[PDB]
Amino acid sequence: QPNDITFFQRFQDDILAGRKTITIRDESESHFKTGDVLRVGRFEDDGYFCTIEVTATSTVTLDTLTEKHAEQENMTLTELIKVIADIYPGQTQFYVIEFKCL
Ligand SMILES: [Ca+2]
Repeated sequence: QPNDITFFQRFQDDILAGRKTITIRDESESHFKTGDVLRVGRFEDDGYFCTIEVTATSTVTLDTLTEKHAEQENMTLTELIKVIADIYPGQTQFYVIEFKCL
């Protein structure tokens, strides 16, 4: 059973505990959609750790990321923008995937 999506393992505990319920991705992962059931692995070792159900998707830009996006990331907004500047340098167009761990 291959993984459909991966996360940095520093997110694993937040996802399993339900503290992190969205992910913000670039055009590479814009194909996920409400109702998808996805096997999730760690980015570093591809260890499966959960199956998620996508509950909502939306587009977002750097300048329209909100406090509520940050809360759903278990982050402050300033922290979230810094994460995005590191993982998606120079990018401004993103896609929000909201999910629940099954
Ligand atoms: Ca940084």
